[PDB]
Amino acid sequence: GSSGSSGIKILMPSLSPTMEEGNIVKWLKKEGEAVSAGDALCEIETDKAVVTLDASDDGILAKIVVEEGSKNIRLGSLIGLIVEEGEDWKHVSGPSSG
Repeated sequence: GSSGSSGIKILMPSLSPTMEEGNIVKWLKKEGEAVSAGDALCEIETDKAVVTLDASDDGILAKIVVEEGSKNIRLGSLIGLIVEEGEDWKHVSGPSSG
């Protein structure tokens, strides 16, 4: 089949200076909601302390790969994708765009 897309994959940031993994306590955003750089997305758990995952870019919470409650979230792990505000996060389709 065929299905191309271009979104923003969210990978576990190196919140800590020497962190091997994290733990999403609770998502501060929901799927379909907008996102703004700086704003808190979710709470990342770390040995150091309780840190929060801030948005690096502004977009719509396409989906959430890793939901809250997960523990031991190594780095470079997709926890959710973002979609340019407007884009049919749910599912795009029609004459234009796909």
